[PDB]
Amino acid sequence: MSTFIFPGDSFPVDPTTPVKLGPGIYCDPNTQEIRPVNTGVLHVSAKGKSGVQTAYIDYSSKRYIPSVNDFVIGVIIGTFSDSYKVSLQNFSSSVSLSYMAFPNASKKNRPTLQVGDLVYARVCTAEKELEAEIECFDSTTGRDAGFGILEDGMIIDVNLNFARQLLFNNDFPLLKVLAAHTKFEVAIGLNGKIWVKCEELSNTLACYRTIMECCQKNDTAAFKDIAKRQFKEILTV
Amino acid sequence: MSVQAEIGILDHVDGSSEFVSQDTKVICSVTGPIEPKARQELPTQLALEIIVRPAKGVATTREKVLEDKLRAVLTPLITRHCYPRQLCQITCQILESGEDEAEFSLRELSCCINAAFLALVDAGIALNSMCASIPIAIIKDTSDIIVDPTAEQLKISLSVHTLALEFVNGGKVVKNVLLLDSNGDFNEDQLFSLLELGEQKCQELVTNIRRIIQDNISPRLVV
Amino acid sequence: IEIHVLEQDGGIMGSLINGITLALIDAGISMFDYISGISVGLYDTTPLLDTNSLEENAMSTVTLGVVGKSEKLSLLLVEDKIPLDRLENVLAIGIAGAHRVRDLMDEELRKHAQKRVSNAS
Amino acid sequence: SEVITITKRNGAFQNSSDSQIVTPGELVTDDPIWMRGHGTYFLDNMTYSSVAGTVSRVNRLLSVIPLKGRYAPETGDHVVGRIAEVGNKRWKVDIGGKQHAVLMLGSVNLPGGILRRKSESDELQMRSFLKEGDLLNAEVQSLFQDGSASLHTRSLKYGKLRNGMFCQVPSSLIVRAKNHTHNLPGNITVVLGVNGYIWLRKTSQMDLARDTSSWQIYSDENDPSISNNIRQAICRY
Amino acid sequence: ETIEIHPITFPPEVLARISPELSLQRHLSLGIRPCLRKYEEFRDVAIENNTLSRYADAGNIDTKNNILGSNVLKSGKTIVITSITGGIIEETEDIIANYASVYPVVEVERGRVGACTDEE
Amino acid sequence: YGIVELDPECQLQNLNTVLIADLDTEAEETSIHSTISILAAPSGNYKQLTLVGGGAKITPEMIKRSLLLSRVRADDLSTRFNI
Amino acid sequence: PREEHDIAYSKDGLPNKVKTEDIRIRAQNFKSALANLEDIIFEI
Amino acid sequence: MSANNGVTGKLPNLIISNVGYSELRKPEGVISGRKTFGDN
Amino acid sequence: QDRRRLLGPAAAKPMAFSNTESEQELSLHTGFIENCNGSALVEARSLGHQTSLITAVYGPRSIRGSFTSQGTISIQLKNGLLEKYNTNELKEVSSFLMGIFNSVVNLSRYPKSGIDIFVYLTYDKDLTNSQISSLIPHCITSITLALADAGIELVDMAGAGEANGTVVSFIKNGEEIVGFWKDDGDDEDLLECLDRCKEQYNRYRDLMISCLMNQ
Amino acid sequence: MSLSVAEKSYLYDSLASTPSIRPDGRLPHQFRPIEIFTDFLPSSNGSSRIIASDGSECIVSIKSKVVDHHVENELLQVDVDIAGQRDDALVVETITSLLNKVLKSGSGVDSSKLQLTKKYSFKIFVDVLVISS
Amino acid sequence: PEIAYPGKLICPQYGTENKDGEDIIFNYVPGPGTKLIQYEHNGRTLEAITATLVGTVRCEEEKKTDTVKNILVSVLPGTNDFANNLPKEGDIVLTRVTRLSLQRANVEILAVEDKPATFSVSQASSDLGETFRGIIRSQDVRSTDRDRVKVIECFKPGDIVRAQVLSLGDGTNYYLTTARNDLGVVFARAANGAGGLMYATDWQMMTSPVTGATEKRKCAKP
Amino acid sequence: KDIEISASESKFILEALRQNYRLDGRSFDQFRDVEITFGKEFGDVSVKMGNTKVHCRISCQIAQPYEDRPFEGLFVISTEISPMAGSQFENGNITGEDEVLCSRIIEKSVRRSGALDVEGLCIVAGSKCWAVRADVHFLDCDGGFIDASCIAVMAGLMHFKKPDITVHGEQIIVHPVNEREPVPLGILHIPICVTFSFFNPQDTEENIKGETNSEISIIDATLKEELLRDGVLTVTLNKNREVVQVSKAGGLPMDALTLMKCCHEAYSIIEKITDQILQLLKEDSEKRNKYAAMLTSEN
Repeated sequence: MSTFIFPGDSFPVDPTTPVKLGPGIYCDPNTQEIRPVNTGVLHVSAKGKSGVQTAYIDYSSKRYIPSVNDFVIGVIIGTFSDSYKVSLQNFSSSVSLSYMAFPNASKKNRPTLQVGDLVYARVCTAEKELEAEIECFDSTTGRDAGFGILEDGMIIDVNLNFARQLLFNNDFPLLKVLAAHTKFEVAIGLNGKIWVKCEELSNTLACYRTIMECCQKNDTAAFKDIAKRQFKEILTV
Repeated sequence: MSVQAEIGILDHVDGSSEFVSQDTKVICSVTGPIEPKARQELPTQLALEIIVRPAKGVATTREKVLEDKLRAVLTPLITRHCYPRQLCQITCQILESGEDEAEFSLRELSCCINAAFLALVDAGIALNSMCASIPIAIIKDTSDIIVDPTAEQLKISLSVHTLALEFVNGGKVVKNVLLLDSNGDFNEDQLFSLLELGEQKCQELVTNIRRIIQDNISPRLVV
Repeated sequence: IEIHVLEQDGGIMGSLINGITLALIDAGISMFDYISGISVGLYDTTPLLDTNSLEENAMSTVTLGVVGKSEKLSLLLVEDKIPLDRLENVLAIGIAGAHRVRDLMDEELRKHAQKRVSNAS
Repeated sequence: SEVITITKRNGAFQNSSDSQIVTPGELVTDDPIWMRGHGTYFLDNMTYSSVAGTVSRVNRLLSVIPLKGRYAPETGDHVVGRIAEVGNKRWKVDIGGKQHAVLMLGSVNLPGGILRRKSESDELQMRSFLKEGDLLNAEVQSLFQDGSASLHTRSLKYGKLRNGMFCQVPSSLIVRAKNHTHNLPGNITVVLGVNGYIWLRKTSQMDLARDTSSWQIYSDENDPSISNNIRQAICRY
Repeated sequence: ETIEIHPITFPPEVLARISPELSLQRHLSLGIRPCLRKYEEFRDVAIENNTLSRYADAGNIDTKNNILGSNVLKSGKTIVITSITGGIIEETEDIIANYASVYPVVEVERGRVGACTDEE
Repeated sequence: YGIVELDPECQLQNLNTVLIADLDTEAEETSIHSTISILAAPSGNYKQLTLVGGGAKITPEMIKRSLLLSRVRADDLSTRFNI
Repeated sequence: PREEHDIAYSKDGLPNKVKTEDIRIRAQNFKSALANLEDIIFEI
Repeated sequence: MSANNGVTGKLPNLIISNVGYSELRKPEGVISGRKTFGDN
Repeated sequence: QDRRRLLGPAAAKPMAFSNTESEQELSLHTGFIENCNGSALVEARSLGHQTSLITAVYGPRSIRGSFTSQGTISIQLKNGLLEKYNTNELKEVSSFLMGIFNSVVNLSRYPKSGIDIFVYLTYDKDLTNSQISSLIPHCITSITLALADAGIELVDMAGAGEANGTVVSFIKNGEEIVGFWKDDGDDEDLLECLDRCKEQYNRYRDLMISCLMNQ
Repeated sequence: MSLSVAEKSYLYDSLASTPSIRPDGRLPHQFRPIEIFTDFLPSSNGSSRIIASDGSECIVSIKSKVVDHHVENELLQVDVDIAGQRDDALVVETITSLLNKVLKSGSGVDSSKLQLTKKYSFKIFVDVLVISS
Repeated sequence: PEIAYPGKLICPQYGTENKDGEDIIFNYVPGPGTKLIQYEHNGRTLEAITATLVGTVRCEEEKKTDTVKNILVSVLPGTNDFANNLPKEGDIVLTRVTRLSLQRANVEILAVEDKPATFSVSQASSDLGETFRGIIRSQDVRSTDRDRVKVIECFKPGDIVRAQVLSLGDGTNYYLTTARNDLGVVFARAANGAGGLMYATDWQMMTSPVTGATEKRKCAKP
Repeated sequence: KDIEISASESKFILEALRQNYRLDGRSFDQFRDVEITFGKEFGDVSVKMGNTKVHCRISCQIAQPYEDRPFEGLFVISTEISPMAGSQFENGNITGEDEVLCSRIIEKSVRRSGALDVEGLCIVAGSKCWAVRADVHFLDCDGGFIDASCIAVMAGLMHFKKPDITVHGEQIIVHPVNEREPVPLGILHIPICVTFSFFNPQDTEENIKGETNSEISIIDATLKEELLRDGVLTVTLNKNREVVQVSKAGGLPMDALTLMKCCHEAYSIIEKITDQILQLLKEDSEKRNKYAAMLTSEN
């Protein structure tokens, strides 16, 4: 009972509407027609938005597609000069990051990071067809040094739609119960990466095992006891 | 309609599906888009490489053609311009025969398409339409036509047939044919009759399928 | 590392490793330690240091890749079928052999090593 | 009055100043006061050699000099390079040592000298001045973080060879002195590399200039006037 | 703005190397094929049979030859030669189990050295 | 056999959906995507048929047309070299 | 080195060998309307 | 910012194209990605 | 066995059978392969022995390896249908092939460019009731015609002539020799082995230039 | 090897002297000094070990075998290995195929001396391992 | 000397006329299709201009202005060949875009023009990866604003560029440029083949007629 | 095709072992739980240990034996990896090292060990025998493949049956399947392999000349666990307490006294799991026969 869809369905909305395209829909470069090309549920942006609406399909994936203004977590894999080699997901294509795209931008000053580090960065510029690029410090940071290299911590992989709910959603119950036990850090990566550092590795394993289990079960209401049990499983000791 | 399917049953792989029709168990796997090799890229469209493992024996020529006709069918299913300079490796496993591999390859070709279609839905890649395949045989002695035969009926079958169709507008409009695998003896006249059930049946198949997808994935979806 | 197996006499696995330990020192490559190798066989109850291929096809054998003077192992490989209970004793055999291996490697290098500088200088 | 040395020996695979001579795996001492350098590794006291070589005790520094190994490159040395490869504005060239030296694009004597200044069209002519396998005089500048070092030709005296023949030796027997170009009766000249590479050629005027045109520094030409009495005297040396 | 954008046109041999597709679309405009044919103009087929079998000469079948019945085929710009041998194993209505076949091996000499190509 | 669909843009003066057979000529083999291959013995018989439809639609009639074009091209070759 | 030929069938289906002279004129028709009509494209 | 200029100072349809999911959340990137959790 | 091909069931076996100065002649043809840029066709028939073979050119192909000053030749000999010469027997000839053309081809005209030569020992009769040595000179001729068809810079129509298990390749109308091959024969028959080879070379090169200049 | 062009002239100069000059200056018909060892693989019918002046290095082994000399034509087989190379390479196979021709069974080989009986004889194996060249 | 087989010996290095009593020397100059070959015959040496190819003799001359006479010998085909017209330094070569790097651009060589239009397309099959490929580096696209270079704003895969040879480079690829106002992009389809044909709006811009869509390409001067 | 993990994540697990923790929730010396389920065919089984999934298949057919052992039948195991089970892998690399590290084990675990009587494949000596086949498929990796393929093959042998035979010289009478029953096979001993997984928390020298043994060894490395391990060791045993194979091929150096102390713990593990197979083989065949009781009374 939702505006569920298939690639190859009838597109619902009239053609004469000024509409910002969301993802999941594709316009024909050959015959100018526009069709839903992915699986799942449409969510129509409601009216009043400057007279311009927007369609997007909820689709499920784990394999992250690099897109702009997106916070992801990356791994330093090579020192291609002027411009880092960095990966975002195993077996995927590597990403290029400037050595200068950094909050104290200084071209005589070459920074310090080494092969194998975890850094927080936002996709700055990425064509669909070109070597994609990211930034830690951005102009859209507005001189904010809010991204950066990480310390040790721990990183866990989830699927993407879950990670949206980690970012986009306050109704997402996860951050509540976790704060209800210990105090810690969290970095959110739209590449399905979740980087956490606690005061303790002990609680980090408690942080580890919940997020593996919860995202597996994917039942946000049930996550009250399931989270708290792993503490007892750590407090088994 | 003793068919049944599973979605999302592997772990480290992008798209996974178990397709189970009446006798044959086949699982397909989809990994993509991922890093392509040197000899494999295309500057414009999406490169595809397809592996089918049999249940028995190893990969030989008998496997090779069932692969390659399946290469032809997926290529318009995929919105291939969306992923330039990329690669999606897709892999199929035959687990159960359900048909004499020495004498036939019919059901598997119907099965693997119906298998790989669903792991792409798990994979969530930009696609174009909806699809279905069925095996159809015509009996040598009775001279009648059965949709979805069995292997003993294949022994008395005169001609074996696989139809792949492209389904749109609620999966209702036959947008195009994908594959018609006419094998065995046949004429003019049987053939338009040979479509005319599979004109219905594959839609009747997809009519089941449209339900199944949403049932498996809307709880995987969030509200 | 290039290998040329010329004449084969059984005990073939530990034969190799002892040749390796020469060759790395033969250029003087950076390393930690000697590494010794030897196949030791088992006729029914009795250990056999330094079997041959006739004995190898005759009974059960184990080869040990032994490191230096220690009791730590590099290589451990068992093909044949072995009753469990001997094995601790069996492992306790080969060390004294293996220590006498890297023993005999050492001086033999050293008497070469003396032959250099005494006639270099 | 012969052709070949054929002397026979059948029935055999083969015919068959005091200082510390130490082995790998061997303890030197465990006096903590000693410092630990090359050929040495350790665990907090245990001074452990790693090669076949000699104990060198320098005044508090203990280190192990081996006897066997490749040529060790050091700065300011006068050696001979064989051209391995051409890079971006780089060249690769064998020392005989562990790795290639590198050689910057502007690291070389230009024909016409410094009045010929820089040009980006010069990288379109890397193969013009240099190509593979060729032999030259080179001056060891400085190193990298590993121990790989680079070269240059800061003189007229350094440059691409001609007018003779190459030979090569082990690097050990070449003794160090304050001089390396040597001129020998027979009107000829040895160019002893340190690394084990040896070039002979006929004494030039620039060689004669050492003890009392410029456009020919990438030529494959020789002096056309080469007597056999030159040539046969080469072979005796 | 209504603009006379002058295009750039080429020799046709330039075009096909560049665009296989549009040069085809040039031929479809006149309704022809880039093999210079009209829609349904079909290639000639020329054979010689039985030339490379030893059973060519019915009069004098030669000695060391091992070929059963041979075929030459040229059609268009592709020459293909078919050769038949046979072997024997010691053996110990219209249904498929009555029915056997042969064992063929194709090679396409398409310039590429290497292993067995996937087209073959 | 090959069936293509046509651009209005590509015309030079001296929908629209054309059947071509006897396919050759790399540009053709690149660009034809809905195709038909048929076996047939000359009395109306058919050993196999092979449809890969990846470009155009397929009419019921291009089928019959190719069938009409099948029994010609085969039967001539049966009679051409009379072996 | 047999020169290739092309054939045709009429509505009978009887073999019609291609005249060699036609396709050259076709090619000269093909060269003609190509290079001349592709000079200026007057468009919106 | 003073260091630079102080020397000068003392002297056939309605298509609007694709967008990321970044723009599908309404505060538009003021969402701080890096959160520590404060004392409780 | 080989999982890449159709070789039948293993226990079968092929079929078995048991017993119950002359002229050479050519028919030389070019321009018949559209994959290549150089093709050549050779018929040969001599006294018990009829032979046909194909020489194929691909060039100049790019080299993914590195820089060279000049061109590089690659030559393949492959069995056709009936006659099966040995594998190591093949490449020895391929070695002997390349030496001659390295006194033929202006490689200096072709930097960083490759030469691909495919030779198909397609079909041979030997009805006669060093068996590869009888087919050497015809290869060089078959290559030269195809290499003229790709139009590559060649110094000379070089050819080889045969005299009884002996192969000698010439240039300059025989006034120099570019390629020498000898099997068993006599001793010091060399001077007659000059002659009969030379005149076949004097025959063959005229047959070759007729095949092209008259076309 | 890869050598330099300026040498290559001088090397082509000096050796093409009319009083011809080698780079080591031997007489034009000389060979170079070598070393020849055999009889050292006592599992073999014969062994061999030879040493070049440039340090090129090979060993050829001799194993025999009794065979029916009627059911087999080649009574003598050569098989070669070069270190550092594939089986598929050129210089391998030509040299390999060469020495078979050099040791054809009645060309310079006296297979009567190999003959055991009226029915049997000796299959021999020229088995070659080149360390370096 | 009219028609030539490879190996047709043609003329010596030098020749002589007498144009009106004063002696004039010919200088036969070797060109493409030629090679001077020395010939001893019955004792005495002789250099000769040699036909090395198939076709026609052509003897020409031109002196550089910016009693002997130089004569260039030139050898041709005559009544489909590209190894004749291998790319040299500085040539104008039509290529198809293979892959776009942030560093650089990679194309494959397809067609070489000629001087006083006359062309030579390569007859090779790129689907083998056969053909010669080259590289355009991104700073070599143009000279105007040669530093802050945005590579995507001039090129996409599969597109046609009138580009000039810089030099040989390696054996693997080429050094290539477009750095002129007459050079650059020739033709492509929209969205890399996913749409119709596109026309250069300016020398500096490109649109498409039916669509109403434009893209930035470093187009050639038309 | 390269797995990339941060060195920060590398220290993390290495710390967890230093405080005696591991990420899965098992003990160090604890093994996963095994799900064995058969398909309808004989020699058909699906075997599953949490994340790692495998499938294998047993078959047989008629062939002649070799000249080598003209007495005995023919048998071999295929273990061709498909990149389905993880994107690391080539399309069927039979020449990769880890593949060989999967290969030679199962080669020695079955073929050279001889759990199966090959002489009981001799139908007629030298004329016609059996060609028994074992195709191993991987589905999804969390490691333990070489232990999983150890089990799933030996699972498959105890579920396959071969049909009925009658000999008259050449008149070799393979009977219909459903009149004359298929006949199971003869297993001499049941081998079970064990992966051991090794972790130096220290440098090299404290393993080398640090006399204090300080090296952690666990069972059944998970995927992330497996990528950092320092030595590789597998032992195999039976119910009759004999050791089938041992393979430590290098890696980390390792005390001998540990290894015996390791291999004893293998014994109690493998025995319980072995009998769990033994009941389920019976119980499924009981379920086959109870459904055979639910068939003949039905028919």
